[PDB]
Amino acid sequence: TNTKGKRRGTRYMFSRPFRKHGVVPLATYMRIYKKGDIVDIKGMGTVQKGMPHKCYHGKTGRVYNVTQHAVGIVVNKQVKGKILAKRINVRIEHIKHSKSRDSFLKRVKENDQKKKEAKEKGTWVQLKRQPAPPREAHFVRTNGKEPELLEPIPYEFMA
Amino acid sequence: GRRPARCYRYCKNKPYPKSRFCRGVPDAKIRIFDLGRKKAKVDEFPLCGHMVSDEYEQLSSEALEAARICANKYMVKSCGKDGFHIRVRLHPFHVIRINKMLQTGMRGAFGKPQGTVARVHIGQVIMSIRTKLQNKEHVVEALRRAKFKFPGRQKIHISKKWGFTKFNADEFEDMVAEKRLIPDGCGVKYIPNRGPLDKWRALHS
Amino acid sequence: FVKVVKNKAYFKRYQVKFRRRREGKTDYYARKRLVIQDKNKYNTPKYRMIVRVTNRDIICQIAYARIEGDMIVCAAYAHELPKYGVKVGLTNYAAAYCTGLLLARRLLNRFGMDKIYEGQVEVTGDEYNVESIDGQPGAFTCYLDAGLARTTTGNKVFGALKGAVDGGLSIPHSTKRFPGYDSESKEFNAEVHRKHIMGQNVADYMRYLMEEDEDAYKKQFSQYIKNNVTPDMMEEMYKKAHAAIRENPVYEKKPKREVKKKRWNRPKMSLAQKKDRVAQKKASFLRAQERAA
Amino acid sequence: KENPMRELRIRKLCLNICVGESGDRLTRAAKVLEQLTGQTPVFSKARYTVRSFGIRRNEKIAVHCTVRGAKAEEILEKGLKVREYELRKNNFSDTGNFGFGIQEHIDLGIKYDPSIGIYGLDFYVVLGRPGFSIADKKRRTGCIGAKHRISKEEAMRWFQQKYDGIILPG
RNA sequence: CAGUUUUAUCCGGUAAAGCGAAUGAUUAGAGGUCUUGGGGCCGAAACGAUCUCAACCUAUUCUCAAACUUUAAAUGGGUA
RNA sequence: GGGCGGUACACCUGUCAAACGGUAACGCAGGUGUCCUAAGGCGAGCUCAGGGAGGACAGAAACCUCCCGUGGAGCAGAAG
RNA sequence: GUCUACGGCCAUACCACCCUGAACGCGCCCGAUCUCGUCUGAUCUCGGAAGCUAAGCAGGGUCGGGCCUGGUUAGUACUUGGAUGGGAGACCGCCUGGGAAUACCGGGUGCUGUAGGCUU
Ligand SMILES: [Mg+2]
Ligand SMILES: [Mg+2]
Ligand SMILES: [Mg+2]
Ligand SMILES: [Mg+2]
Ligand SMILES: [Mg+2]
Ligand SMILES: [Mg+2]
Ligand SMILES: [Mg+2]
Ligand SMILES: [Mg+2]
Ligand SMILES: [Mg+2]
Repeated sequence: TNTKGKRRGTRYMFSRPFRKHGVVPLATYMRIYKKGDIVDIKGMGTVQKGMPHKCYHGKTGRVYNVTQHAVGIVVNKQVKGKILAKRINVRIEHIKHSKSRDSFLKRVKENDQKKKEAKEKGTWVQLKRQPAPPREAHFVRTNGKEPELLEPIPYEFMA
Repeated sequence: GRRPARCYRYCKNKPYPKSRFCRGVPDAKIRIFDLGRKKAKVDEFPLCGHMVSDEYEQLSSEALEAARICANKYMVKSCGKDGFHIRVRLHPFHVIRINKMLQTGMRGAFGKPQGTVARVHIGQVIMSIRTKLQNKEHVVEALRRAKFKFPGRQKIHISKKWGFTKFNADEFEDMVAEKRLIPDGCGVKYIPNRGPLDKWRALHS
Repeated sequence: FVKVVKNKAYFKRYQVKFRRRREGKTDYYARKRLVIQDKNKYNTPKYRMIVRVTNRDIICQIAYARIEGDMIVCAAYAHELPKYGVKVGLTNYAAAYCTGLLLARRLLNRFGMDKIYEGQVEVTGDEYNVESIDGQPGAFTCYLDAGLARTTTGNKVFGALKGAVDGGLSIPHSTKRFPGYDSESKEFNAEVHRKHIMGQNVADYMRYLMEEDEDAYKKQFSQYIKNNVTPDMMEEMYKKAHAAIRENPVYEKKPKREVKKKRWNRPKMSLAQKKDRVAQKKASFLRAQERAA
Repeated sequence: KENPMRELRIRKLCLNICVGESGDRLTRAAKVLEQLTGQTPVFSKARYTVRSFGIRRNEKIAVHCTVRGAKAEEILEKGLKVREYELRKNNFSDTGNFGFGIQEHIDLGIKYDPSIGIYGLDFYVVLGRPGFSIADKKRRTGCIGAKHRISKEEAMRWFQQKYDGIILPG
C-alpha cells in the first residue's frame, strides 16, 4: 500500500539536467502564446508555484484560456478504461510549443503553391504523400577487379 | 560451520551490500589478497596463468582462503620461495541471508546476515599467477588442485600478455626500447604524444 | 603538501554562469521583474529608461525588450552638450538634468508631440506628475532602470529623472531621495534642490578654494579657468535645448571617408605551423644536446 | 623606468587585543586603542562555546581596529622602534604581508595607570599597489593579474630599504 | 470511427556500462619532501642522519552497488 | 489456525515497479498527532563548510589578516 | 576594431602561465566644502583631471588541462516476438528484426539573428 502524495516518485523527473542548474533564461518568458496553439508540458523544479501533477509530464494539448501569468489548457487522460477531457491552469515555466503542426503548415502552403501554379498550365501535379516504394533495378559496374572473398575467423579464446 | 553451500549457490536475489542499511554484518575471513614476493619488477615474471570461471554462480570466501593456501604450499615446493606472485582478483561484497525457526512461526520472516559471497560471471578471472618463464609446468599443477575447492567447472588459461599488464608478448620490448612505457614495480606507465613537452625533455635528457 | 583543488574533477563538475554576470555588468534578478510583459497584453512593449554613469560621461537611453535583444529607440549622450554652451563639469547634476531634457524632447520631436505636452518651462522643484489630455493622443510613460548604483539620497541619476519628467515624460516617482529630504522629520524643500541643480554647490568653491588657499584653486580648477568660466556664470541654456536643435537630434551621423581597411591585430597562428614548431624544438634540442654532451 | 604604478605603499594596518573574558577586562582594554589612535574600536565575539577555556557562544571577547594613511607609518615607527629593527625570516607571509606582537603597551609610550594594568596586543601590516581596490568594488570587480602581485623577497627588501630593518636567519 | 502501421515531432532514466569523474567501499607497489608521530640509531638537540614501519601529496593498479551516478539502448506513452 | 505480541486500521518520504502513468505481502530503512510576532510579507547589503600562509602569552581547537574556494555549509523536524 | 543595453543552451565563450597593444574610448588614478555612509573618504556617495599600461578588460600563443564534435571499442554487450531446439540443472546456441557506452586515436577554441554611438 503505497502513498498518495503530490510528488510521489519524482526524484529524477523534476530534476534539472546536468550542468543546467541555476537561473531560468530570459527567452523562456517573453514568447507569445495565443489561443488555439498546441503545447507540450515539461515540469521543472525551480519555481515551485504552479506545478502540474506528475501524470501530465509529456502530454500535449491546446489552449482555451490566457491569464496574467498562466494559460489554461485542455488535455486528455485515461482513468480505468475511459477517457476524460480535463483542463488545468499552468504557469509559463512548465510549458513549451510543439512543432508537430508546423510541417503541415509548411505543406498546406507548399501544396497550394503547387496548385495555384500549374493548374492554368493544364498540368496534373501529384499531391498525395506516397510511401517509400520498392527500389528500382540498377546496374553495378565492377571495373576490373573481382569481389573480395571473406573468411569466417577460427576461434581462439580471447580472454 | 553453518548451512552448507548447496543452499547459497545460484545467483537469485538482488545484491544486498554492507552499507548504511545493512549493518550487523560479520567480517569476511579473507584479509590478504596477494602473496609471494609482490615487491617485483615487471621485467622478471613474464608468465601469467589465469583461472577463468565458466558458470554463473556464487563463490564463498572460505573457498577464497582454502584455495590460496593450497596453491601456496605447492608453489613453495616446486618453483621455490621467491619465484612467483599470486593475486586473488575478487572481493566478497554480496551479503546472504538466513532465517531461524528457533511459538510465532513464519510471519515476519525477513532474514539476518549469515556470511559473505562474491558473484561470478562467465569468462571471469578468479586467480592469477605470474612467474618466470622457466616455471610453466607447475602452475597447471597448482591450479589443477585449486580446482577441487570451488564448485562447478572452470578452465585454466595461459595468457598472451606480459605479466599483470594489458599488453602483448613481443610488442612489449620494442616499445619499452623506444621509450613509450616506463617500469613502476608491478606495473608500467604509458607515455602518449599528447601531453606537453617538458616531460618529453625530462625523458630524453 | 596539500590537495590541489582545481583538478580534472573540479572542471568537470563546474557549470559556468551567464556572460553578463561573469562580466558583472548586469542583474537578472532585477531584470526579470522589470522587463516582462503580462501575457494578456499580446505584443505590447514595455518601455524602460536606462541611465548610465561613467567617470567622465553620462548616458541616457530608452529601450523596450524583445527576444532578439532589447532594442533602442532613442539615445542621449552627455558630450553633445558643448554644442549648446556647457563645456566644463560635463557630468555633474546639472548636465544630468540637461541630458534627460534633451532625451525628452528628442523623443517628442520624433513622435510629433512637441507643441502639445510641453512639460515644465521654469525650474522650481516640486512635483509635476504630467496628466494626460482628453481627446488628444495620450501621454507617454517609461519605467526607470537604474541598475547597479545604490539609489540612496542624492544620486546624479535622479537629476536625469527630474529632467525627463519636467520635459514631459510621465514617470512614476516620489520625492524621498532628492537633495532636500529631511531624514528626521520627513518634509521636502524645493530651493535646496534648485540650489543643487543650477550649480551652486559646485559654485561655492569660489570661496572655500578662492580665499583660504590659492594653490589648490589651480590644482583642481584647471579647465574652468582655461575655458574662462567664472563662478557667477551659472546660467540658463534650456531655451536653446527647447527651441529647434532637435531637428538634428542625431547630429546627422557624419559621413564616412573611405578607410584603408588596414589591420592592427596579429592573426591566429595556424595548425600547420603549430605542427611545425615542435619539430623545430625537438631538432634544436637534439642538435644542441648531442653536440654539447 | 619602473612604471610609477609599481610602488610599494601601505594599504592598511590592523590591530587586535584578545583577552578571552568579558566584563571589565574588555572595557578597560578598550581605552588603550582609543588613546592610541583617536577613534572607537570594535568588539568581537565568540563563535562556538568551548567548555575548557571559559567562553560562551556569542560572548564578547576581543577588540580590534583598522588604521589607514599617514597614521599607520607613525604607529609603525613606534613599533619598529620597540623591536629595534631586528625582525626575522619567518615573520613574512607567503603573500607579502608581515605582522608581530608586542608584549606590553608601555613600549608605545603610554604611561601606566594602576586601574588598568598591561594588555598585550598585535600588529599586522597590509601592503599594496595601485589597483588593489579592483578586487573589492561592487560594479566591475575583476582581479589582479599576477604580474603585479607581491612576493616575500620584495617585501623584505622594502623593509630593509625603508627603515633599514635588518633580517636575521631564524 | 480503429487493442494496428508509416512519415514529422516531444517525453522517459530501466537492462548495459563506468570509477584514470562526484556521492559511498575497497587491494598492492612506485617516486617525494617530512606533512606529523611510536621506536630503533649517532646524538647534551632536529623535519641533522634516520631503518623505517606509518599515515600525508602526485601520477598508476585489482575488484563492486535496489535505497550511487557522467553517458544511455530495446519494447513503449501523448499529439498532428 | 486461534491466543499472547504487534499496527501494515487515517497520513507523508525514499525503495520494491519490470525506462509515461497505475500496481501487492506481518516486504525493507525511517518519521508524524507539533513548532514560530518571527523561523510570516516586502527592501538594501553581505557570502558559506573546509584548506593554506602568518601573528605576544595561544596549545589539536579562542580572535585578527591575506589567498584558493560551484556548495563540499545552511534552510525548526524524516528523507529526497 | 571598441563603448551601452542584450539574446542561446549560455565554456567552441572556462582556468593556468606569456606577449604586443595605433587613434577615439573604457579604468587605476587627484581630492573631501556639498546631509552620502561607514571604528576607517578603502568599499558606497559627491567635486574633479596634473599624470601613466597592470586591468574579469581586447587580440594571439602552449606536441596545455577542460570543453565541443568525429572514427575505434562493436554489429560486441543488450533486446521485442517463436520453436516437441539442446542441457540433470544452472545457463548457452539458432530464426526474426531493433541496437549502446568508457578507455584509446583525430579536428575545433566564440557565432554574434541585435539595435543605437564607434577599427571610422
Ligand atoms: Mg528472493
Ligand atoms: Mg589582468
Ligand atoms: Mg607579464
Ligand atoms: Mg544496478
Ligand atoms: Mg512500464
Ligand atoms: Mg527556516
Ligand atoms: Mg569586437
Ligand atoms: Mg594615421
Ligand atoms: Mg586540450
